[PDB]
Amino acid sequence: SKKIGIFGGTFDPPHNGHLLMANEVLYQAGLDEIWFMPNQIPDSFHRVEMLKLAIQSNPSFKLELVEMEREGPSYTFDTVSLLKQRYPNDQLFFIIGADMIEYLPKWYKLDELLNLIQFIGVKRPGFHVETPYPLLFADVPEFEVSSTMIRERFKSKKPTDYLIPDKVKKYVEENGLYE
Amino acid sequence: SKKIGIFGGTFDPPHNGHLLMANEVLYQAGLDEIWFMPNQIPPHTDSFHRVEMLKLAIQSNPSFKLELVEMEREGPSYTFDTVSLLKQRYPNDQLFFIIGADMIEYLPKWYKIQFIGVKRPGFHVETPYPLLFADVPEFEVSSTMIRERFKSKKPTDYLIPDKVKKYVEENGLYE
Amino acid sequence: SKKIGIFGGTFDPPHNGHLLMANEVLYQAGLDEIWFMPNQITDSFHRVEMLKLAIQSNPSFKLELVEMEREGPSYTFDTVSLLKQRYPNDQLFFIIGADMIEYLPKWYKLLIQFIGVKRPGFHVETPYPLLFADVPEFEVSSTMIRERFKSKKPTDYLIPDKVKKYVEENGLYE
Amino acid sequence: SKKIGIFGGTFDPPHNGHLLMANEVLYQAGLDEIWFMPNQIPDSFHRVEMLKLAIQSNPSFKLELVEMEREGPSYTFDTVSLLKQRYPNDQLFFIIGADMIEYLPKWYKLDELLNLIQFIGVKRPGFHVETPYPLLFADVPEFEVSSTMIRERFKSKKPTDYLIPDKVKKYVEENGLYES
Repeated sequence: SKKIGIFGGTFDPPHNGHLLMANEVLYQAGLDEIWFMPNQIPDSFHRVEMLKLAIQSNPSFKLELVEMEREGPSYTFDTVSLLKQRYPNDQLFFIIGADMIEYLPKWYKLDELLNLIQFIGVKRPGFHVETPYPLLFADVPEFEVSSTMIRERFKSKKPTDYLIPDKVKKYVEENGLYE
Repeated sequence: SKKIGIFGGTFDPPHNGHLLMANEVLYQAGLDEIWFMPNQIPPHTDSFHRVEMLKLAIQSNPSFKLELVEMEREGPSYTFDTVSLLKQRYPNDQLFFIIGADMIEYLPKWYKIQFIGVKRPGFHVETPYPLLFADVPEFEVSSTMIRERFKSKKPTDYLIPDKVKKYVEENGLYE
Repeated sequence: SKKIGIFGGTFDPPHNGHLLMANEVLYQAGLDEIWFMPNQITDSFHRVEMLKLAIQSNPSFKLELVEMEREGPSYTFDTVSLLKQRYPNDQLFFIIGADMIEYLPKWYKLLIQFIGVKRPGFHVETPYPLLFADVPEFEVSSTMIRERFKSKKPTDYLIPDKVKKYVEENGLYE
Repeated sequence: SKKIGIFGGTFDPPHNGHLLMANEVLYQAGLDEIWFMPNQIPDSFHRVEMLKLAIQSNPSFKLELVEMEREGPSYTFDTVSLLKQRYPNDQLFFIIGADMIEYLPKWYKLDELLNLIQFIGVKRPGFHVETPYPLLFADVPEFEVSSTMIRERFKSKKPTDYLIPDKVKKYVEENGLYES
């Protein structure tokens, strides 16, 4: 019924590069929704709140907090397996860099995962990801912004305009984050 | 016990981007050798050809080696994947597999033997894995791009080793 | 005397790449204002309206139509000359791209100064004692955006929503 | 009679990125030769010897030392004017980054330089260049290598394999260069 694009990350904090990549994959892979799935380290409520603010304006974007759950999964196989059990009627896709598995030799563990859920490999306009694997590709325009660059900019008091949503910036300032 | 970097790929043909990445991983990760491992499709460029071009591409580098374990996974009743057969043959060595991290900012914990990520210098990557990276200078060259060049008669200089180009020519490969 | 960054362009349409580059030059080179200067040769009117919308939210950005007033019917000034003519005491900084090649030639015999823009980490050598602004890469252009509008592809996160809104209701870009 | 591509740089030292770019332009702009023109110091002996070594393998690559001459030109207009005078029957082209002039407003001093000689703008595959100016364009695969990175690698004792020609590395190490 629904084509869901699983989009993982730290989103510490979420930024324009995240929104851009998600929208491009959404359109290019003909998906219905993109689920922003924040990972967890064994703070979080701040990441959850900045994410909600970042995605608000895009009806096609959702927040998936399965990894935040008590005794929740963290390994992709487990996380994807649970989501498949919760949404058996939907078609799930997993987003990765198109080059993540380019240099790997034949590996059953990888194949098991690739057969569990349809992988979408993100790459820059043009460019070829050789190595044969079941993969849907999505060309996304390069936008060199990262959560780490953003954090240091806040710390060093450098501008963040056009790199992060205004609402995210406002939330960061009000909560004394990345000081 | 040696530190070995495993480099999978089709290598049709092998190019300077392959050589560069392998060498950077080799020194930045403090490894002893890099093993180039040509893959093969189930009959669905010929392998002996890709293997020959590889030998030529890595000749000049002593730390580079050709390994054909993916070409010998088939047993009379059981078939190993490349990773398991390698561990079988070299149980005492430290095998490092290479993971790309040049397109996305985050790397998922998709795997439950070590890994080395390769990204462009300056490119920030976050991941739950305590992973060591190798900052490889960007080199927008691929086998696909190279094949198109041979076919369309465009230059290949500085993109592929001269000996590999010579092989392609002496064997009429790539239209 | 202000420190003014001159930002030439076709801006049809203006996009987030333009705003980001301007903001970075503005701050990194410690300037007071950045002047977006549409070249003349989409009709000027629309490009001018889209530009106002694009820069509105940023106080340090200004629209300057001097390149559109270079004709005084007997003599035509080039933009640089009319600017010095109008603001002789201000410090005018022109922006030079240096993100494709390693070297920047001494092509100009140099009130007028230059600022180079390149990706962070990209090393540039030049005989010029030039200040560079490290602008994060953003692979977006006007041409690319026009094509997306024409083929009904997304433009979200690439251009300001107000610019997109203006394009749609004015039936611009087919 | 000859279509020449003027390729300026510090070439301190020359590396594979230079050779690649030059070959691509040559082919893409249908040129006959590419002239590597070392810029005047705002020593040179070593840069010149490495350049000779770097281009030896390509018959289409030539060395142009006009900026090295006593009382020689250093500004593009001056340099090009002298070269056009020395080679009146050939068609010269000047190589620059395609974005060099992308952000400049109408300027006659630039127009004058562009009419003096045909400019070629190098850029990455795809990605457009707005630029209300002549310019012939040449798409060149991105090869993230520069003379700065190389020098730092020699200093830090990092590998330079596949980044610079063997003969160049040989020259650097024989003359103990860049280990500052």
